[PDB]
Amino acid sequence: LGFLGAAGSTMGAASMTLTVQARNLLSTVWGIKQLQARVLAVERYLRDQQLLGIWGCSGKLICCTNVPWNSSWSNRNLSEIWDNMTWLQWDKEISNYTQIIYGLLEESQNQQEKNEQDLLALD
Amino acid sequence: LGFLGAAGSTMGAASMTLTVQARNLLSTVWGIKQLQARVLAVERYLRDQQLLGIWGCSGKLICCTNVPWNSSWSNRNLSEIWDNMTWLQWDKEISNYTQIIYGLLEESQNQQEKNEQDLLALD
Amino acid sequence: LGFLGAAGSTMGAASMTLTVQARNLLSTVWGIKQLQARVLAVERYLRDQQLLGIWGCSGKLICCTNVPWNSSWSNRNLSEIWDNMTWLQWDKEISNYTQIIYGLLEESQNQQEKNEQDLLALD
Amino acid sequence: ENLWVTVYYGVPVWKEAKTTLFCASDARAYEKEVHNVWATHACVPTDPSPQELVLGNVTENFNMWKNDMVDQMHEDIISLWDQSLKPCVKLTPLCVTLICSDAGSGGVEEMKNCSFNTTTEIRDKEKKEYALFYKPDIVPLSETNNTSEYRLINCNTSACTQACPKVTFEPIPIHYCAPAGYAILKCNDETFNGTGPCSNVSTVQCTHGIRPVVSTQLLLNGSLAEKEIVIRSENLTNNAKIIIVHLHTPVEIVCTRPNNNTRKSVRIGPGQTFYATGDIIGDIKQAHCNISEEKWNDTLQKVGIELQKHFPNKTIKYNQSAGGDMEITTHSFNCGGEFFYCNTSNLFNGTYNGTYISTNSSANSTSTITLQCRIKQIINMWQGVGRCMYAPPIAGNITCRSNITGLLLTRDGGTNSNETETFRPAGGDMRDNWRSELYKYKVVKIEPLGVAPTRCKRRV
Amino acid sequence: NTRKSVRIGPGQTFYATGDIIGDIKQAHCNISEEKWNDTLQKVGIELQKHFP
Ligand SMILES: *[C@@H]1O[C@H](CO)[C@@H](O[C@@H]2O[C@H](CO)[C@@H](O[C@@H]3O[C@H](CO[C@H]4O[C@H](CO)[C@@H](O)[C@H](O)[C@@H]4O)[C@@H](O)[C@H](O[C@H]4O[C@H](CO)[C@@H](O)[C@H](O)[C@@H]4O)[C@@H]3O)[C@H](O)[C@H]2NC(C)=O)[C@H](O)[C@H]1NC(C)=O
Ligand SMILES: *[C@@H]1O[C@H](CO)[C@@H](O[C@@H]2O[C@H](CO)[C@@H](O)[C@H](O)[C@H]2NC(C)=O)[C@H](O)[C@H]1NC(C)=O
Ligand SMILES: *[C@@H]1O[C@H](CO)[C@@H](O[C@@H]2O[C@H](CO)[C@@H](O)[C@H](O)[C@H]2NC(C)=O)[C@H](O)[C@H]1NC(C)=O
Ligand SMILES: *[C@@H]1O[C@H](CO)[C@@H](O)[C@H](O)[C@H]1NC(C)=O
Ligand SMILES: *[C@@H]1O[C@H](CO)[C@@H](O)[C@H](O)[C@H]1NC(C)=O
Ligand SMILES: *[C@@H]1O[C@H](CO)[C@@H](O)[C@H](O)[C@H]1NC(C)=O
Ligand SMILES: *[C@@H]1O[C@H](CO)[C@@H](O)[C@H](O)[C@H]1NC(C)=O
Ligand SMILES: *[C@@H]1O[C@H](CO)[C@@H](O)[C@H](O)[C@H]1NC(C)=O
Ligand SMILES: *[C@@H]1O[C@H](CO)[C@@H](O)[C@H](O)[C@H]1NC(C)=O
Ligand SMILES: *[C@@H]1O[C@H](CO)[C@@H](O)[C@H](O)[C@H]1NC(C)=O
Ligand SMILES: *[C@@H]1O[C@H](CO)[C@@H](O)[C@H](O)[C@H]1NC(C)=O
Ligand SMILES: *[C@@H]1O[C@H](CO)[C@@H](O)[C@H](O)[C@H]1NC(C)=O
Repeated sequence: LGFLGAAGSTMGAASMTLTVQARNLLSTVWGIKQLQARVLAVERYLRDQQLLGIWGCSGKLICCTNVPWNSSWSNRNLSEIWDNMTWLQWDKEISNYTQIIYGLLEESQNQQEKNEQDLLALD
Repeated sequence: LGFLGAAGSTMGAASMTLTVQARNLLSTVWGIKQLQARVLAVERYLRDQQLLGIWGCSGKLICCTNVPWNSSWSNRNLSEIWDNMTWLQWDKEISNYTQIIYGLLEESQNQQEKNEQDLLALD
Repeated sequence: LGFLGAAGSTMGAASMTLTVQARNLLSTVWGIKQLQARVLAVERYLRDQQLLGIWGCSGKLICCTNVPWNSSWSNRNLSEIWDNMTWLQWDKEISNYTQIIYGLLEESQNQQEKNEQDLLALD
Repeated sequence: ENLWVTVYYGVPVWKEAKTTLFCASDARAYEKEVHNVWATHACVPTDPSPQELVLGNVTENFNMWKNDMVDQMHEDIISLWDQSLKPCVKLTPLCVTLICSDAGSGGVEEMKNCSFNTTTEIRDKEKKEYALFYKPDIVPLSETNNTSEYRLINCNTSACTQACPKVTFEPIPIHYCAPAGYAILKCNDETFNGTGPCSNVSTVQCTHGIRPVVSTQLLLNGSLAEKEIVIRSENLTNNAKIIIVHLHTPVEIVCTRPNNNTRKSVRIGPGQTFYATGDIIGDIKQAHCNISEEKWNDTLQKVGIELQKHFPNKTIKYNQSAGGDMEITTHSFNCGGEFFYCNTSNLFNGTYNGTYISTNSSANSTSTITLQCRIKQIINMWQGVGRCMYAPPIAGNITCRSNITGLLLTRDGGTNSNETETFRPAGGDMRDNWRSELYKYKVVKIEPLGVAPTRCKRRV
Repeated sequence: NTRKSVRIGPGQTFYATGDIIGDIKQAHCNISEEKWNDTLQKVGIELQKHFP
C-alpha cells in the first residue's frame, strides 16, 4: 500500500504499515518557489528527526519511554482502543495535550541520560 | 587515501575503506547553480541516510539483517565473490533485483520490531 | 542558560554544562538572505551530525574511543589540563593536528566494526 | 595509566567568520495595508523576550573599523533603496527646456515658475503645463545672455526616476540576526575606546532596535551612551579620519516649513503621472530649524572638557566646513518625505580654553539658535550608484520634533607650535552612522566539537 | 584618435571612432612560415594513418 493505506483501518492492524508512510517524506518565475518548498520539506523532516532524537528514539520507529500516562488525559480501556478506534479520532482528542507530553518525554530522557553518565563516571 | 581509493580493488579490501570515502558526501547566473547544487547534495545525503534508517541500520557502516538470501538473485559462490569481484560489476549484476531486496529488508525490520515489541510487552 | 554557559571556565567545569550549551543548533532583497542563512544552518547541522556519526558516537555526549593518544600532540600531563586551562587556547594549540586525529578515529571505528562483524559471523 | 582520545560535543569555542544575517522587526508595523517603510514587511517577527547571556571570565578583542556588519548594512540599505523605485514612474519626458519667470503676485524667492509643454495621450498633440520648481534643482543652460531658458538638473547626469507616492521614509527599527551555529559577541564596557580588549563581553542572539536614519554632520535619533560622552577615532593622529562623538544628554531639535497648495498632478503619458508643486496659499516664510541654546552650550562644553583629555596642553576651537558644494557642507536629513539641507554655521561657533563657564539662569531659556535653509527635491545621495530620486512634495505643513545623539567632526591642518586647532563638521560616506551604531557587536561562529585525552577506554 | 563621446540622452552616451592621426595602414596578421609548414606536414603524415 502506498499513500495512507491504513488511514481508517484497525488500530492493531495499523502498526504493520508505518514504514511505507515514512519512506516517502522527501520524494525565474518558478526557480524560487519550488526551492523554498523543497527546503521547507527538508527542514520539516529534519525537525521531525531531531524531535525523535531529543528523547532517545532516533533510528527506531516505535520507541518506548518510561514516563507514565496520567488518568486525566485519556481514561479509556486499552483493548477497544487498539481494536476499534482509528488514528484520526485519536489525533482529534489528544492533540490539545501534546506539549506537556513532549515535555515529560524530554524530562524523562534527561533523567535517563543523567543516570547513565553517573553510572559511567562512578564505575 | 582520497576520492574512491579502492575503486577497482578486491572486494575484501574494499570493506576497510568506507570511512575515507563516505566522508566527502557534504564537503547572478553563477549564484543560483551553486545553491541548487548544494541543496540537491543535501537531498541525496538525506535520502541515503533515511533509507539506511528505515531497516534499523542507522549510524552503522556495516549492518546485518536476518532476511534470507535467495539463490535466484546471484547463484554464485561466496569465496570468489569476496576475493575476485570488484564492486562495480557486482552492482551491475544485482541492479535487476534491488527493489525486492529493499522491500524484504523493510518487511524483515518491521516483523523483527513487532516481535521485539511482543517480547518486551510480555514482561 | 543557552549559548556559551561556561565559555571561559575550567576544563573540568565545562563537562557538567554540556547538556544545556548545545541545545539551540536548530531552534525581494531580504528574502534571499533569509534563504541563504536557512540553507547554511541546514548544512552546518547535517555536517556536524554526520561527522559525529562516522566514528560511532551518534547521539552520545562524552564518547570514548579506543585509539591511543600520541604524545607528539600535547606532551603535557592531564591534571593541569583538566583543572587549569580553558577551552579556547587548548583549541588554539590542538588545531594543527585535527585531521590526523579524525583519520585515526575513522580507522579505529571501521576496524571495530569489522571486528564486530567477524565476531558475530563466528557464531 | 595511558591516555585515549575522547570526543566532546558542545565545546564552547569561537572562530572569527563572516556570514549573511537575518531581519527582525516588531509585529506592530504589519498592520498598515499600504506597502511602505521601503519594504520592511518580509522580515520574520522577533520574539517578545530578549535573551542576553553574560560570559563569566573571558576577554575578547574588538575592532569596529574593520567589521563585516557595517558593510552588509550599507549594501543592504543600498540594494533596498534601489529596489523600492523599480515599479515607480520614470521622469524621462521632463527633460524639456523650461521657460521660467518670476511670479506676478509677490516675490516668492527661492522658487521659479518654470512652465513647460508635454505630450498628451496623442503623440502628435502637445499641451502646456506649469509647476513651481525649487531654485537648486534648476540649472541655467546658456549660449548667450538669455535669462529665460532653464532645464532640469538631473537630465544632465543620469537616472530621472520619481519616488512612488505611497511609501514612507520613516526610520522603522530593524534587528540583524545571525543564523544557527553563529552568535554575536557584545561588549558592555562603558569606557570602550573602539578598538582593543573587552572584559565584560556577552553572547547575544541579536541586536537592539537599530534606527537607519539618513543624516550628515549631526546625528539624528539613536541610542545614547551609558555613563559619559565617548570619543571614537581610528588613529587620532592624522587629519583624514572622521572622529565620532557619542553624547549622553540629548538636545531637542525641531524643524518647520510654510504651507504649500497641494500636489498638482500632471500627466506625461499613458498612466504615468507626476506630482509637482502647484500654487502657494498663505505667505512666504523661511524653512528653519531650532535648537535650545544652553543645552547646546553645555553639551559642547562637556565635549570640550573630555576632548581636552587627549590634548592636555591645548585649547580647542570650532568653525564651519572648508568649502565645497551644497550636499557635503550642509547637515542634510529627511522629515515626512521632504529633504532638508541646512548650514550649521551658528552651531559650531565657539572655542574652549580649559575654563568651565557655568550657566545658572533658569529664567533665560527663551534664547534659541535658529538655522535658516532651503529644500531640494531632486536627490543625489550615496555619492554615486544612487538612482536619483525626485521626492514629491507634501501638502500640509510638516514638523520634525526630533532627538540628537552624536557628532561627526574632522581636524584641520595644524601648523607648527599651534595650540588653538579647530574642529569642523564632516560629511563623508554613509557608513559612519551605522559604524557608530554597530560599535558593540561582532559576529562569531561557534564550534561544538572537540577532542581531549582521557583515562576512559571503550569496551573491546 | 580617441573615443569620440556622443551623448544621445540623459546619461546614455556612446563612443564612436573619432579621427585618425597618421597614415592609413591595413590591419594584418603574421604567422611564421616554416613552423606552419612543418606543423601542417605533421598533420598530414598523422592524418595519413586513417587514409592509406
Ligand atoms: C526622529 O524621531 C522623531 C520623533 O518620532 C520623528 O518624527 C516623527 O516623524 C513622523 C513622520 O515620519 C511623524 O508622523 C507624522 O505625523 C503627522 C502629524 O501627526 C499628527 O496628526 C495626526 C492626524 O493628522 C495624528 O494622528 C497624530 O497623532 C498627530 O497628532 C501626520 O500628518 C503624518 O501623516 C503622514 O503619514 C501617514 C501615514 O503614512 C499618511 O497616511 C498621511 O497622509 C501623511 O502623509 C505622520 O503620521 C511624527 O509625528 C513625528 N514625531 C513627532 C513627535 O512629531 C522623526 O521622523 C525621526 N527621524 C528623523 C530623521 O528626524
Ligand atoms: C506660471 O505661469 C502660468 C502661465 O504660463 C500661470 O498660469 C496662469 O495663471 C493665471 C492666474 O491669474 C490664469 O489666469 C491663466 O489662465 C494661467 N495660464 C495658464 C494656466 O496657461 C501661473 O499662474 C504662473 N505661476 C504662478 C505661481 O503664478
Ligand atoms: C552637467 O554636469 C556636469 C557635472 O558632471 C557639470 O560640470 C560642472 O558642474 C558644476 C556645478 O554647476 C560647475 O560648477 C562646474 O564648473 C562644471 N564643470 C566642471 C568642469 O566641473 C556641468 O556644468 C553640467 N552642465 C551644465 C550645462 O551646467
Ligand atoms: C574567573 O575565572 C575562574 C576560572 O577558574 C572562575 O572560577 C571564576 O568564577 C571567575 N570569576 C568570576 C567573578 O566569575
Ligand atoms: C510647446 O508645445 C506647444 C505645442 O502645443 C507649442 O505650441 C509651443 O510652441 C511649445 N513651446 C513652448 C515654449 O511653449
Ligand atoms: C557587565 O554587563 C552587565 C549588563 O547587564 C552588567 O549587569 C554587569 O554589571 C557588567 N559587569 C561589570 C563587572 O560591571
Ligand atoms: C596610525 O597608527 C599607527 C599605529 O597605531 C601609527 O604607526 C601611524 O603613525 C598612525 N598614522 C599617523 C598618520 O600617525
Ligand atoms: C575657521 O576657519 C576660517 C578659515 O580661514 C578661519 O579664518 C577662522 O579663524 C576659523 N575659526 C572661526 C571661529 O571662524
Ligand atoms: C550658512 O550660513 C553662513 C553664515 O551666515 C553663510 O555664510 C552660508 O552662506 C550659509 N549657507 C551655506 C550653504 O553654508
Ligand atoms: C560667532 O559668535 C560671535 C560672538 O557671539 C559673533 O560676533 C559672530 O558673528 C558669530 N559668527 C561667526 C561666523 O563668527
Ligand atoms: C504645523 O503642523 C503642526 C502639526 O503638529 C501644527 O500643530 C501647527 O499648528 C502647524 N503650524 C501652523 C502655523 O499652523
Ligand atoms: C530624545 O530626547 C527626548 C527628551 O529626553 C526623549 O523624550 C526622546 O524619547 C528622545 N528620542 C529618542 C528616539 O529616544
